Amino acid sequence: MPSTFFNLTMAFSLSLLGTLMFRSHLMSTLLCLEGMVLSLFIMTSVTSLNSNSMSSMPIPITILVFAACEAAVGLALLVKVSNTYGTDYVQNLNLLQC
Amino acid sequence: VKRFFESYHEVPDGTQCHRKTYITTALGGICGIIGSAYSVSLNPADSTLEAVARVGRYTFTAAAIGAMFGLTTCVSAQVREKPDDPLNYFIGGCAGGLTLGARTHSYGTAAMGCVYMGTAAALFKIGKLEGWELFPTPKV
Amino acid sequence: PFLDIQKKLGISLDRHFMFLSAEQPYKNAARCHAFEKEWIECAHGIGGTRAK
Amino acid sequence: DGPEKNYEKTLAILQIESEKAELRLKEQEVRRLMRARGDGPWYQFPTPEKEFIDHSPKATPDN
Amino acid sequence: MLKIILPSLMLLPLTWLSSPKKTWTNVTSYSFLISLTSLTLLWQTDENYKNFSNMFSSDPLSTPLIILTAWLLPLMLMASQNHLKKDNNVLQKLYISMLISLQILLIMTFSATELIMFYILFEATLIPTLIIITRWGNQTERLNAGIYFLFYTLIGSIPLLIALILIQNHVGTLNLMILSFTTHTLDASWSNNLLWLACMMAFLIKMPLYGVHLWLPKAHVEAPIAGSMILAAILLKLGSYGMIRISIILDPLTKYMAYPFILLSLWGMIMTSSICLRQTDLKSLIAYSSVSHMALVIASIMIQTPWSFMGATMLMIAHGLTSSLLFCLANSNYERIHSRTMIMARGLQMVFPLMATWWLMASLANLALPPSINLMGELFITMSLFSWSNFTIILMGINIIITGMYSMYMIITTQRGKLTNHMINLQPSHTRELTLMALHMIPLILLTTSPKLITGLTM
Amino acid sequence: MNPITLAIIYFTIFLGPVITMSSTNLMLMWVGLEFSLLAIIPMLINKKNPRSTEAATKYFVTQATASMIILLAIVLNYKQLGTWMFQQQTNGLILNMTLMALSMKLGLAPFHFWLPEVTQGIPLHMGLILLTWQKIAPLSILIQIYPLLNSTIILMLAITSIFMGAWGGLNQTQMRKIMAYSSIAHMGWMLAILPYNPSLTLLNLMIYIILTAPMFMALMLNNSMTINSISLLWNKTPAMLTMISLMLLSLGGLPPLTGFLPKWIIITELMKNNCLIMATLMAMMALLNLFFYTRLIYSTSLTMFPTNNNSKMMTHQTKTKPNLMFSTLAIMSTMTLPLAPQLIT
Amino acid sequence: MMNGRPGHEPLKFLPDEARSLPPPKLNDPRLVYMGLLGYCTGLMDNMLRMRPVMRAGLHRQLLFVTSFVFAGYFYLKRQNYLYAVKDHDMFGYIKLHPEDFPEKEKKTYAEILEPFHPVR
Amino acid sequence: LDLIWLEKTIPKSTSTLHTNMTTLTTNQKGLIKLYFMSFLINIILIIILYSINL
Amino acid sequence: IRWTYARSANIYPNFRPTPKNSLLGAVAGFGPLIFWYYVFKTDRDRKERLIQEGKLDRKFNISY
Ligand SMILES: CCCCCCCCCCCCCCCCCC(=O)OC[C@H](COP(=O)([O-])OCC[N+](C)(C)C)OC(=O)CCCCCCCCCCCCCCCCC
Ligand SMILES: CCCCCCCCCCCCCCCCCC(=O)OC[C@H](COP(=O)(O)OCCN)OC(=O)CCCCCCCCCCCCCCCCC
Repeated sequence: MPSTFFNLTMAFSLSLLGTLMFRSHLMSTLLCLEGMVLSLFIMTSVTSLNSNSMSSMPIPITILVFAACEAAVGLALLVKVSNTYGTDYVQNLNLLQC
Repeated sequence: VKRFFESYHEVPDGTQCHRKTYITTALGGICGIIGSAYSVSLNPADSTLEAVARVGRYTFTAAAIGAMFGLTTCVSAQVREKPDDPLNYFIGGCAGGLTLGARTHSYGTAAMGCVYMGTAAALFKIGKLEGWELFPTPKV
Repeated sequence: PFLDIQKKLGISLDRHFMFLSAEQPYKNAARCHAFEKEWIECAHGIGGTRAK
Repeated sequence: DGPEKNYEKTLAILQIESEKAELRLKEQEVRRLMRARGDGPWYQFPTPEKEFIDHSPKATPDN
Repeated sequence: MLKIILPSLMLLPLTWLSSPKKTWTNVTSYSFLISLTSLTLLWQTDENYKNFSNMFSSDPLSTPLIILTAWLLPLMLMASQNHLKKDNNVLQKLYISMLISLQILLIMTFSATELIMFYILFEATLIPTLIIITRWGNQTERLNAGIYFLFYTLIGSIPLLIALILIQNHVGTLNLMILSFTTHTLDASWSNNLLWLACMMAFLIKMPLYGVHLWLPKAHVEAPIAGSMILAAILLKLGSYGMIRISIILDPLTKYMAYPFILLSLWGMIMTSSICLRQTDLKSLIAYSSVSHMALVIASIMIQTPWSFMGATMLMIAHGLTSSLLFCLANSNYERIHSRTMIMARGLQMVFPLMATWWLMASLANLALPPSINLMGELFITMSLFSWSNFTIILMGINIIITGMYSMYMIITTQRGKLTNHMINLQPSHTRELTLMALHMIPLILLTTSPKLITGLTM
Repeated sequence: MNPITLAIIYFTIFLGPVITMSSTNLMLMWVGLEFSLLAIIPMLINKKNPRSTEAATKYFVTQATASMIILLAIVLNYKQLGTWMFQQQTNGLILNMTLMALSMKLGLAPFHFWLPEVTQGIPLHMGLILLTWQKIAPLSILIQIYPLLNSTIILMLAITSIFMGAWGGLNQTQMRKIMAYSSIAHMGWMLAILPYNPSLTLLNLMIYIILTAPMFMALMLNNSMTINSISLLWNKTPAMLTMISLMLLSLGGLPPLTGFLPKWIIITELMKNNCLIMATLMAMMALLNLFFYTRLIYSTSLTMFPTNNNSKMMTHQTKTKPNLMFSTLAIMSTMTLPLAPQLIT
Repeated sequence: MMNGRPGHEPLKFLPDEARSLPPPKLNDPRLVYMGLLGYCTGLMDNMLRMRPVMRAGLHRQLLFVTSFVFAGYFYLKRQNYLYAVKDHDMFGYIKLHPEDFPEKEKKTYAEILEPFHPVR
Repeated sequence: LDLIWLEKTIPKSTSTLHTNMTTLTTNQKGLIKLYFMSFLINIILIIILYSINL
Repeated sequence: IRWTYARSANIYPNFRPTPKNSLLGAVAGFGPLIFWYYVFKTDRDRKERLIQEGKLDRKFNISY
């Protein structure tokens, strides 16, 4: 369990670093966001199952539901960007600088 | 790097001048790396060649700032035989300011650097003499 | 918490599953239930600094 | 009115200000000591409540 | 002090509820009554200080400043009556309200027993001077002048606030008399040196010290007449009062931290007197004369002789009165000719004989004619400075020589000589402005007759 | 939007920070944070323009990254301590990541690069909603854990927040960007006073909110997006320039306005805790903030900028727009300084 | 800093021990200023809505003054209770820890030697 | 002195310095990619200060 | 009007720093200050020393 939890935290760190280093695809950014979400789900579930915390096993269900609604909101925003610009390229999102 | 930074302070000023210059040069180099990373990330270059050229220019400039500051401060302290005095740090900060003005190629920037960095170095020397806490833990 | 509506009205919206030694379904004790109970029984009423 | 009125008014003002000065110094000392070692009413950082701990007999006897 | 603060406070509803054809009359008459009421602080039949309450008090130094402010307010309304005659009623009442706010907050500032309350009222007085200069100034440089004045003063005043809070934490109450009684000596360390500089530079900016005096000439030039009065006659003396109040808890290291500021003051009054010689603007020339006089006040306060403190006090009051009179005469000429050029109006002795007489007495008070309180201040400052060091008399002599030269150069090029006959728009005189000169000059004569009122704390 | 979804969206916007403040669980404070974020996003994309879409996208990705970092800290604390609250012995790394992500949510520097852009391109009332309401919940989470945080990291974040906010507000012309860097500087002040006295943090937050509300109401009176647009306010609504000047001077912290009280008591407490250099630098950057405020005052009130010809017709028309609680917040944000012992605790 | 004290009723405005405090005089400068602030608020609202400043909305000005005085009175009661309980906890801690707060024997101006710094 | 060098020394020098700093610090290109790279640098820096402070 | 503007407001827009005026400003703003500093410092040190060993006589000097 400590080795696998360390691997899960490094997976979250890699997904976070991928989120922070943008590429041309906002879809890829959202996919990195759900890489973080999935890593959070596995760490929470393994922690609850290891600690036998039956009172807190609803917490993975709540993080899944809340993050899924948040990503639905983000997908709607990406749909709006793709509609206004043809593509989802993040460098098209830059006219609020001035 | 911790024992390095408080190994600057383990020796009185005017003694181990080469070591003090090396530590202040390293501190200037780290500050230049941080500033260059911020510069190339906030304002991206047209290509990676001039990007790393800008990183090297900023790092060398700030390393020269640290080298001139440490050398001037330690030499002044040893040639005027009184280490616990903020004027050595004022002269060292002014020498660093002239170094910055020479790197920028502007005597106005030299005067800015001299006055401001000398004032900052003098206040830092006063703080290290008589116990100024820059980031104090809450007490009251 | 920052605001104490739950403590003012006496309700427990989320205070009953704070830790492992809390209420559990069908009395299934979590791991280190006794140790956490001992820690809470020690730390209660003396504040965070004296608890540490 | 006279000089004695201003004299004794000044005495009362000085007494009030000196009492305020020593009270402010003492409350600085009180806050510093209590934050350093919280043992009185102030700076009582929270702690999980014992009332939400199950004490009933459970399925596992080793608890 | 409340019996002076409250009716000055109630001047504002009188201003905003008076008829537009009665506002100036009512406010001027009632502010004259405010000055008459404020004259009761001179009832000092004992060595004890008039401690009215736990918050307000009167002092042999604070009393002349309060009486001076209460006296200048109706004079301020009189000078502001003319250039607002083509102006809206709401803006007129607003300007009167701004002047009344100056007068109220300055009385509270001088009468405050607490230095933190003194600081709050310090830049609480800074705000309406900014508003007056920026809104009712004439030229396009009024905005820049307001920026310069405000930011010199605030960059000065921030380390004063830090020094005040440090002193409060170290001692406990920051009450003026408690500090004066339980004053503790300083260890002459670097922290105490920087603390001394922090609590000195705010009042040194407000004085202004030489080198940092650049906000004053442009603010005085682009300011209206009431702004020029309030600056040159109250605010510099407010910085003076600040140094006098704060210098008691700064022993012993002021005896060597006084060194650069004394030299700056002496050489700077020489420098500014030379600028007065070679100055082409009348308001600028009077402003630099004010800088030189306040430099004399710096030299006296920093050498910290009791005779020097007295000379600073009498020079405060005398220079405030004579500088207000000089700015009034300059503003009368400016409202005549719509110009500020020093050399453009020359032969005004012919057309305006009584105004040229007022010019002559104002300049004679400026150049320290005996037995006026002006010369008493400069002579006692001279005596204390020579006691401090015998070679100060050379700088004092050069300053006095150039002072006489710029005052007589003022008189010669503004009154004497041939008349510029092309200025056919020269109205003879207003009874209002002649009354303004008379009300400026008579208290100078009365304080010359009795100089014991403005001697100050030391004697 | 029809009133059904208007009521639902406003109720969830209200409910998010309420759950965060009322909740004693890290999980519930988290879920309140995304109630606030998710409920406010349609309100940003309400206008349906490319600038609003840009602001909504940047705001979403910033808050999503910060919320995932917050949940990382919560899960790591849950593993390390077996509970759902940073009690006393959670890891300093976990606490620093929590402070990192809450500072990212707040928009204080060096995480401030999105706040002026998100504030731009959205309507003024949404700028007010963001810059006032969206900060109480991260401040609530920060206040709940004050003795555990790292004073060095907080002091660095705060001083650079005031530096970048002062420099930005000095730089631009746009009213929304000006208010955003003003928010960054004020959050720097609140963050700096956070580890020593959270009561003064709450006092500064309430003072900033009651100063930000009448700014935004006055901007919404004429939709003045620009320094010039608020500069011709004398022809549009001359009965407001006095309060504009007073409230901007209060935002600058000039006495005797009540906006001097938060900076004053914060400096006083910081000097009680002996961080004199930090307090001096904060006060000088506050002077820079006051400089751009004074330039704005010069533009809108003390001078009279030239006007247009259709402003005659706009003065011909009447208006019932300005609401009743504008004057109450204006007076409470200008003339409350003698009630300072009552305002502080 | 005072939230964790014993006997702290959560989210209680004016607890029963606050009833031991004397109430405000109801004509004191704080409440008089609160009424003046309410009157100024009413006048400012009238001028902003472009009504007569004093001759319009008398019911509105009266409601403003009354609400300001009411809220100021109850907030002043709460603040007085808070300052009183702060002083009470102060003096209780001082009494409970006398070894940390010693009454120092302070001498007169006959055994202490302050240095003299001549001004000359 | 007055019209050249004291102006060049205190106020215009302070104004020029702050103008240069505000231009350099808010010459932002407006790209969320650069902003998130900056955020990553901030994260790395704060981890470094935590590691050296302990 | 042109003469007043040239003498007053045109100076700083039309000023450029050269080594000659830099040296002139430095000497005219400092050299008198250090000169009078040394003069007053030497006089005050001599007077203070003369008082400390008492060689200076203040026969009737009471109003200093
Ligand atoms: C208008 C003038 C502007 C320039 C001069 C400004 C004032 C210069 C002198 C004071 C230092 C700076 C202000 C500090 C205020 C508090 C002083 C104090 O309490 O000192 C004792 C304290 C020391 O406190 P202490 O006395 O407790 O010391 C500890 C002693 N033991 C341990 C024995 C108990 O000094 C300081 O803390 C000073 C640190 C200042 C660092 C920050 C300086 C920033 C820059 C300031 C100027 C900025 C504006 C001008 C820029 C250029 C414009 C052209
Ligand atoms: C002998 C004693 C020597 C020691 C004492 C020296 C200090 C004396 C007191 C300081 C006086 C400073 C005066 C500053 C204001 C004057 C400059 C000015 O007015 O600049 C205006 C300019 C903007 O002009 P603008 O209006 O946009 O356009 C022109 C016309 N439209 O403005 C700009 O371009 C930018 C202006 C920025 C704001 C300036 C005021 C605040 C300065 C804060 C300084 C903080 C210092 C510490 C910083 C941290 C440490 C490095």
